[PDB]
Amino acid sequence: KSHTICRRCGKRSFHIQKSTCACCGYPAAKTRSYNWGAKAKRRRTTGTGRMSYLKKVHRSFKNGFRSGKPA
Amino acid sequence: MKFSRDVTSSRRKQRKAHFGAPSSVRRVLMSAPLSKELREQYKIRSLPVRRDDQITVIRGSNKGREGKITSVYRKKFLLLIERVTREKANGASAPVGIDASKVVITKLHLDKDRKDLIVRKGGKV
Amino acid sequence: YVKTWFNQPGRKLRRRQARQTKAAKIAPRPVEAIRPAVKPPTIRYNMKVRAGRGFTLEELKAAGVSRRVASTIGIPVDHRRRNRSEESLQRNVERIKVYLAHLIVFPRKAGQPKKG
Amino acid sequence: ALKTFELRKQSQENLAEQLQELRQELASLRVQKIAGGSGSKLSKIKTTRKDIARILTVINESNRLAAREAYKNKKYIPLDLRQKKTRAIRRALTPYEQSRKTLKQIKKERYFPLRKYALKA
Amino acid sequence: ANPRQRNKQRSGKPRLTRRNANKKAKAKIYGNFVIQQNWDKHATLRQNYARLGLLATPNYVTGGVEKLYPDPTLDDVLDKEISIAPAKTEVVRQ
Amino acid sequence: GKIKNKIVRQQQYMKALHQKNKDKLERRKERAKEEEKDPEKKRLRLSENIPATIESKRVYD
RNA sequence: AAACUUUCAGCAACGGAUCUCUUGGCUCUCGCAUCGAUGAAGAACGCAGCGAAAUGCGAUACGUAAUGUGAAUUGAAUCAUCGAAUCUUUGAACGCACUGCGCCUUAAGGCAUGCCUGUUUGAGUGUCAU
RNA sequence: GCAGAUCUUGGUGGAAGUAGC
RNA sequence: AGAGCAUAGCUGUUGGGACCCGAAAGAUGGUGAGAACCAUCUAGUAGCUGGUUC
RNA sequence: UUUCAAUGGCCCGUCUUGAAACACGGACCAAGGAGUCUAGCAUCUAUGCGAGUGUUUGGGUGAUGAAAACCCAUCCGCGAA
RNA sequence: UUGACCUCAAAUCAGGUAGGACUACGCGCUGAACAAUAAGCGCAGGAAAAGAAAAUAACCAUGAUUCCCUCAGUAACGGAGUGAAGCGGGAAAAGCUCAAAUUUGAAAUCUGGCAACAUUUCUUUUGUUGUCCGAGUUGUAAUUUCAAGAAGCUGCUUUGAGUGUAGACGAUCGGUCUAAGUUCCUUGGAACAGGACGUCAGAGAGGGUGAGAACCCCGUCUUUGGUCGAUUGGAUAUGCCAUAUAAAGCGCUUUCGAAGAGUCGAGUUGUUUGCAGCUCUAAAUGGGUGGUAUCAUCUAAAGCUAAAUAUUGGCGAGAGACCGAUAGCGAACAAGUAGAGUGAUCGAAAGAUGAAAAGAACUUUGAAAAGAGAGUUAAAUA
Ligand SMILES: [Zn+2]
Repeated sequence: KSHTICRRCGKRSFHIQKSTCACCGYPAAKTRSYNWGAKAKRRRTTGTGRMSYLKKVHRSFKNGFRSGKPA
Repeated sequence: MKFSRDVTSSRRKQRKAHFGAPSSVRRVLMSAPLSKELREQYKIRSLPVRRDDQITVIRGSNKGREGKITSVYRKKFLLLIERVTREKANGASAPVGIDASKVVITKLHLDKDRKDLIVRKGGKV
Repeated sequence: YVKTWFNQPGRKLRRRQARQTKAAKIAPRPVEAIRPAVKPPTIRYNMKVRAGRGFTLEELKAAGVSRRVASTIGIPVDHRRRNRSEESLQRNVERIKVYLAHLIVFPRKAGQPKKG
Repeated sequence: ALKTFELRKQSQENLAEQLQELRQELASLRVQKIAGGSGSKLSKIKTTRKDIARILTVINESNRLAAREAYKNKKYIPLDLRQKKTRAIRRALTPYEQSRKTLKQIKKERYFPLRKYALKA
Repeated sequence: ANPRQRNKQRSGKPRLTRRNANKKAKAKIYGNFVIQQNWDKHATLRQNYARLGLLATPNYVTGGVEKLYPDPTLDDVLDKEISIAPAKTEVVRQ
Repeated sequence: GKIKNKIVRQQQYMKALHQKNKDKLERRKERAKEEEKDPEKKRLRLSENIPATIESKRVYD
């Protein structure tokens, strides 16, 4: 078992000896990504998760991110 | 013909909108025509169906049957009417659903909201 | 790499709406500025008269319009071009003067302090 | 259930043990229901959960409004009281400093503004 | 098809529909009140300028104009003065 | 009905069908034991539960 | 003869073609401009209905408030709108390791790094004035 | 517009209730 | 004492993956531990092989 | 249509070479499956106009579907002088 | 000893900012095979970049940039191939800011703290006024940018970075307003079909409903608009203030007129004339680039800038002579899922009962799975 669970992506691709994930490059700040891996990119890009905040941003754009309360 | 480009005549999009509507939209989707007496007295052609409404079945096998609306099953676009049922194998009476457009309202379940709605659609109470 | 033109009718309509949107913002004044009349710079076309960029400072001075107010009434200024012949000077001074003959300039409000 | 509109018409420390009593009630009812309960039991679980949610909403809204009043017309306020539109929107030039002009530009627009005119055909 | 678009399809949340699609619609006039009062919201901007007695362009037009009906010396330029020009229509007179 | 996946909805049907058979079998086995213990119960069930036929449920004229 | 073999036909299996369908794809066009240290994208763990190999939500856990619509789900809502609140552990991830191990102040507040403007406290055999 | 491409996908045969476990 | 220009169809021909299919290049970027493995350039190819529908 | 009698009658496709033969491909059935699109050039034919010819880069315009149809200012391509 | 200044520091001091993600379309640094390509790396926005000539030309001259058509598959390079540009026609048009000259009869300039006063898409946002400190003379304002301009003189024409109110015209968001058969006969499980008689149409789009529905329902047309919520655009009109002892344009000159250096350029090496390294290194009617083979044109080594343009991503929308479940996205359903691999990665198959579950009660055989009598349905040859 040369790989364990990654603290960032949660996959069993964290090389124990090198302490580097082969999926996301943890603990590097920039997530691992390659343009030749188009299929790999679409498997973990924006949209494959909750987008809990991004949906809120899209919802609030129409009224202009307004605040306050109605009269 | 439609001329607004804000309304789609696509069958794919119209079927998707009807069969994926929320319950607020489904409330207006299941509307029934008022009877002639109610039509000339409330100045309204049709209204959304509500529980305890007194209706008459106009089409289908149960044509002519009267009764109150016991429940408005919005998840199936069906109406449940009192004593309009079907016998099962074990003897229990399974209620029969009738589309809201196939019934006519003969007596309204008037409340404060319905009266305001009536005068909202140009209707004298 | 192929450049298709399926948006050719769409671009025609989009530019027309920009003209109407501009005219909605500036209601009574033309959607274009007045361009001078110049001669193309070659022996093949020097007999043609086409539209220039703006009027030279010597053209504006002769017609009576200062270069600071010319832009305010829709008269472009070309500091680069010059009048090498008296014909170009006369062709474009008259163009300015005819423009000023057909121009209604609406007055603006001015602040007049009460004291001196 | 409880009405939100008359819940805001109560004192702050009154809402404290009302939340406390509601929390023990939910915990006690859950202890009752895990040993056997009817379908109505989970109905009052739903109502008491929303009632606790309504209770905590009033406490947080009242505290938030108090903080806003205490920090009114103060140069620096906590981040939770500050606006949250978009990181870029917060970094942008404000309309006041967007409209700042030099005295050279002020004189140009004071004496030679873009006139309103029309061309007769 | 995109995972973002698949994500919002699988959701039970409604889409942020906006209805702004109405072509053939021309911008309404603000600015001059006299122009707005006499403007024809159906006619094009060239047809409205011509009807109002105004010039939509002080230069040439870069195509053919619409024909709806079958119609039936430096001293004397820098020193001459042109006495304005007549107002063809009532709108220009206002 | 609720499941628009063909494989899942027939997996759910097979699960429910097996559950229905088990409870019916248990009720039948326990009914046989009590009716064996008291033959009068078997007489009551047979007399009361006569299978229906179209001749028996023919509309009245 | 019978059997077997073969052929043909009927019925029954097997199989899933054809036809018809279609809340899907694909393509074109049009409008718009909106992520993040005020913690994003992504990951994990929970919640409650479940059929999840789906969805929604975050210990206020199908969400709460407000504006509605107005009687269901299958002031109601597994509803719409949406300006207020809440939003677990993570992750650029930030007290150190990566859940332990810590520090300071009053369970809470906190405690990453670089850089910019300012504030305060110091040092210098720095240059000068007394 | 198919009979072939040691064609692609799926379905089904004889071998054969044989080799065998 | 000009006969051309434009469009359409047909046929031929030259390029584009160019009738379909069939040999490994090589290079770039990674994974695992010299060699191996993965993904894109790349429809890089077969002077040929097989097939090519009333 | 099944069968019988009399007469005849080889297994197709490819490749080979003189035709072969031979060697290749073919267990069966269904579905899918191979000269296409585009840019040039030349030929022929049709059509419009003709010493001319070509509206659609673009502008105008299109009240109901407006990516269509309709109209053409200045250039320009080819041809001819 | 103290103080001023400089320098080095420190602080859980106050106030800010950077990282990461997405990259269809920007712009950079790179870089193979075979193309200035893929891949790698860096940086952005709603567009980016470019941009107001150290530009063309040789004419009767043009006049920032960008994009389209044309030039033109031309010149040129090198026969093949590579392959522009000036002109011309269109789309859109908008211009400017500094450095370099003394405010010198007055640092006229700015950040921050504190205190009041307002203001808000907003108790969340923005400022204003006062005071103190700091920045700054090793230079912050006004003035000037070569198209000029400064300083004088001159008599013409000009002038608000203010704050209210009202109405109108626009934009956005959320409510609200809506014509006419379910009449008769026949078939059918069902009428939405057929036949008869009607009705409405600025509505005969589409969808739903037990079979082909303008009139049963949602809608569609009116709507390129009436009527209410709230937000905000530019103007108009009218008050109240207006620090004008001020600030501008155009006349005139017996007075002046600053213009960007390890840069241009020269030599030599690579990449591709550009760029870069290296050695050297300027000028003031100078310098750059062209036509002469003297003339023409431009004014670099500092900066900003909307529109026309691009857009496989994102937020929506409308379509289609497209595909119709071995097709069309890998994915019409569970789909980047199940599953495979230490991992990078790879990756499916799988749609349809009926109008309605009315999903087969009950009796009976069997250990059970199930069978058989029955029963539902218009049909279980659903
Ligand atoms: Zn990882």
